[PDB]
Amino acid sequence: TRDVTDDVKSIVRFVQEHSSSQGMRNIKHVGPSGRFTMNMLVDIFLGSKSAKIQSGIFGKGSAYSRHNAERLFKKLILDKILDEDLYINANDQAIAYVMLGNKAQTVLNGNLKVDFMETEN
Repeated sequence: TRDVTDDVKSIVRFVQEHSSSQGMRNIKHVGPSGRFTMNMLVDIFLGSKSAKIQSGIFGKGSAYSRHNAERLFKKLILDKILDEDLYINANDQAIAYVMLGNKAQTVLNGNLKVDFMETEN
């Protein structure tokens, strides 16, 4: 039903912004520790107040039910727009964190439109 292209474009723009300090000579890289879990991305999006970041896309998710906002990211991974790798921390825990998939650049070029099915329950 509902077309979510502009939202995904911004989610993608956003995820990539928090990957480096783009600009100054040393384009130094973030993560794995500074990368987001899907859940932290949901929280941020749904302008939660446990959100790690509270700028960029913080407001944007306010018309989505948590359940849906979830399903949207699940989709964005599936669709290879966003992807997720594992990180192992010092206490030997495996944490799945998000990053762009080979499809992210596509959506940023108007070339893919993203549509979403709003689910109840």
